[PDB]
Amino acid sequence: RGSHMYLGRILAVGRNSNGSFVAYRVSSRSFPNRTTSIQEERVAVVPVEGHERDVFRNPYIAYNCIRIVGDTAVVSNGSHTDTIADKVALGMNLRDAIGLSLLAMDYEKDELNTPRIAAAINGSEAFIGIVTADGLMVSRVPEETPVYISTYEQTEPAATEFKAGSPEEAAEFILKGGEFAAFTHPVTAAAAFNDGEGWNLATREM
Amino acid sequence: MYLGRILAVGRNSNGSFVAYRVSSRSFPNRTTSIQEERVAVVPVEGHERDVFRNPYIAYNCIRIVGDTAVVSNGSHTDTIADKVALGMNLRDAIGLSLLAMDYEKDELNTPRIAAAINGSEAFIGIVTADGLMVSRVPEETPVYISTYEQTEPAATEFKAGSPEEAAEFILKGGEFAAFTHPVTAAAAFNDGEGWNLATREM
Amino acid sequence: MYLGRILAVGRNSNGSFVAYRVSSRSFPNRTTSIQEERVAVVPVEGHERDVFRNPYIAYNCIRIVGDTAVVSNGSHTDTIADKVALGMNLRDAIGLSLLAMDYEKDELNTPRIAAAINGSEAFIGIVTADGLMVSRVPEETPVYISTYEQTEPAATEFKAGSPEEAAEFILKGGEFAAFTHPVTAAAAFNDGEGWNLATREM
Amino acid sequence: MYLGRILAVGRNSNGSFVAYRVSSRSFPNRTTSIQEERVAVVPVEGHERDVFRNPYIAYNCIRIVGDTAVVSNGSHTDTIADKVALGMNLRDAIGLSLLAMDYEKDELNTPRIAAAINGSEAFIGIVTADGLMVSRVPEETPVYISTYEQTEPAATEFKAGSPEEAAEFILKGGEFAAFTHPVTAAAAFNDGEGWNLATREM
Ligand SMILES: NC(=O)c1ncn([C@@H]2O[C@H](COP(=O)(O)O)[C@@H](O)[C@H]2O)c1N
Ligand SMILES: NC(=O)c1ncn([C@@H]2O[C@H](COP(=O)(O)O)[C@@H](O)[C@H]2O)c1N
Ligand SMILES: NC(=O)c1ncn([C@@H]2O[C@H](COP(=O)(O)O)[C@@H](O)[C@H]2O)c1N
Ligand SMILES: NC(=O)c1ncn([C@@H]2O[C@H](COP(=O)(O)O)[C@@H](O)[C@H]2O)c1N
Repeated sequence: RGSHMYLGRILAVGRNSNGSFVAYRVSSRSFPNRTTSIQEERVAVVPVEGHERDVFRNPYIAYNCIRIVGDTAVVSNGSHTDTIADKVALGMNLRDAIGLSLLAMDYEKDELNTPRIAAAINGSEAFIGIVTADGLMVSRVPEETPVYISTYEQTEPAATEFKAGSPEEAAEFILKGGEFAAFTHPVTAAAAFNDGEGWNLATREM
Repeated sequence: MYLGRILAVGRNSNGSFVAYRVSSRSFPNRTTSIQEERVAVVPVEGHERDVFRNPYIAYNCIRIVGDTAVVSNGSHTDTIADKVALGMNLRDAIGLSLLAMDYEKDELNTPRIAAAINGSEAFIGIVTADGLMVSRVPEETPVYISTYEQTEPAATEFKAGSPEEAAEFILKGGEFAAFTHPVTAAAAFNDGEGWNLATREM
Repeated sequence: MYLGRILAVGRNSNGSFVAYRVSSRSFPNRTTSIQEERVAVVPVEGHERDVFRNPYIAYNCIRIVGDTAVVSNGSHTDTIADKVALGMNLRDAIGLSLLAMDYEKDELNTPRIAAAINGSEAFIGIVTADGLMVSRVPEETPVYISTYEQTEPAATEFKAGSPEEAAEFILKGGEFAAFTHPVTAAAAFNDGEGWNLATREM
Repeated sequence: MYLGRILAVGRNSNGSFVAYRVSSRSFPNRTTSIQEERVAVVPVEGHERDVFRNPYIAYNCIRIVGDTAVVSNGSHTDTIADKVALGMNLRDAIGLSLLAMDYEKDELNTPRIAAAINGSEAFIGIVTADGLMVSRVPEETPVYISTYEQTEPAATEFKAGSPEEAAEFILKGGEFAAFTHPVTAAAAFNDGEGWNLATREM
């Protein structure tokens, strides 16, 4: 609880007065040598130059954290981002797409049984989910307020006043803004924002 | 106050168990029936027809497979029990079944709830129009969930030392006495020598 | 020669369709019933009781959801149609449902078969004690599958220009005339103006 | 003539096994590596970078979990093995993983194939843009499948009495000698005293 301010990987999703969004932040202790990279309609969490090797030491440190498929934004702390986005692309409602992926992928097999978390949002709805050694949960994001979840400590949706009017601001906020400023070991962050004219990506370093 | 269908699962000083209770307004003409290693919620004599009016009112609410007890408010009881029987951990068996079956397509989008318990662990789950949830039942305390209102696990001091008592308790005992429209209930208890079934009417 | 429950799906010069036929030995006291956008296989008057003896004899064999027709030999018809209704491509909808429901737990491990078809594509699938299979129906030709013997898609020249004809054909027409113990059949046809239902008795 | 990634599974007079072979044109700079109870297909020194160009070229092709051997052409090897480890029959473990993972999103929609074998049974499966298939491997004979051309189980007289021989055979032996672009292979054999791993280069 209280003295444990290290949430590990964090993601937020929802809508505010300026538009819809998904934010993601990498918090790490054992692998801080990483950054976010923007590529065609996706943001990848990858090793910074010199540490390419790391992906061979740990299979959970490199993955697309954000995938944009049509009007849908997908965010997750691992390779399941692709699993989910692909299902949405091929036609599958958000809840099931997240549910099926997490159920199959399951929690990560590391020394902490690190959970797999994810969220997806489109024009009319948004869902957030997590899978751990103790269970599986996927739930509708209340339209009334953005929420966030992490792999450690905050392993269930938590309401948050996420103020941001662009992907750059969104990424900066989950990295240093509001309640997120208190969560330790920030490394890198990324976000996708949609003010109505489409999904835009952005990244932010410390 | 009207929770609709209710189920509880967990362990107490006397043993392990699953309890189930039918609460209904539109279909109160039902009872529980014990058959080989399962308890079915069925129409009382004269209303056989009902199953043809509504496809969610008749189903096995309890299935015993080996050392595992399965309880649910619908046909997914069989979907889950079958997977356990064929080898699948409780969490996934409940998760896969609920994900596929989904909430019931009635005027209320009535959720599908379920729980399963064996010698070492127990899980409880629910699927609704707003999501899916399957979670480990804390060994420290029994829990219960319903299709309406109490749509998330809630701790309960479930005192019972037999299937008969367990069934009677979810039907009229403790906090359950306040939940309206009781119709019928059933339960499975295991004091260590195996699963036993029982039913209780109002 | 006794294939048990049979279903066909595909397109011909007159339109798209799904046909279903009940072949039975132990439960021949059944018929098809048309209700809102679905066809149910149910007991004929006097045998309502049967559904309580065997849980696999009564179920919707056909469900129409928007531009999609779904057909299957069991309750998974609803599981699949619901997923399509909520947005899920045909292949996955059939795949997920069969994977979860699994083969029927009777003395024969009777397989669960299904097919779904819409404006652009169609899929057919089956799940048995030996595996799971879901595949794209070739646009070049209609196919059919059964719970016994013909447990894999088989091409068929399915001539029919209406649901009535389609139902009659899978019941007595072509190659289907040779399959024993026909009881009842139903079908859904779409000539471009929408899905229409029909049933045919012996 | 070019089958791409290939895997075989089954039993012969000497024991049980799973073999895997990487055939490639665009990425031939790879080898197999043995680590604790698993074999990984990885880039040879100097090409570490490749994994960042294509996400489907590096993955564990073989995982041993207890008495079970798992083989696949991609990261789903871990998805399947993990489910078996946590308790899930082989058919479902392969089915669920393939259904979720789906075919690879490359310029060829490269299928995901897999197989798993333990003391009593074995299953093989594949998922492609046209469908999903998981089926019981006949005990009477070993089978193999590939991502291209041979996209359905094919019987094979797989002679081998050790992991080394098994790996060598799928790489250059029998019918496999005719399949083009061999790069590296690996295998797991169980003569009754446990699973042993081995790799073979050209
Ligand atoms: N998703 C990630 O970026 C990630 N980074 C690390 N991990 C897992 O969590 C473990 C501990 O991470 P850390 O010590 O940075 O909190 C790592 O060893 C790995 O197994 C992840 N899931
Ligand atoms: N589980 C049950 O026994 C059950 N009984 C009814 N129902 C569904 O809930 C609806 C409302 O039931 P009630 O009026 O008992 O609250 C019914 O129309 C039906 O769709 C059930 N799922
Ligand atoms: N789908 C059906 O209509 C059906 N009817 C019967 N059955 C199952 O197959 C068994 C054998 O049926 P029959 O004797 O008609 O070949 C029945 O006892 C039951 O378990 C079915 N699946
Ligand atoms: N599993 C593998 O080893 C593998 N190697 C390559 N591939 C995918 O198949 C594509 C074509 O492979 P190739 O060019 O070797 O026939 C590659 O570009 C990649 O997308 C694989 N799945």
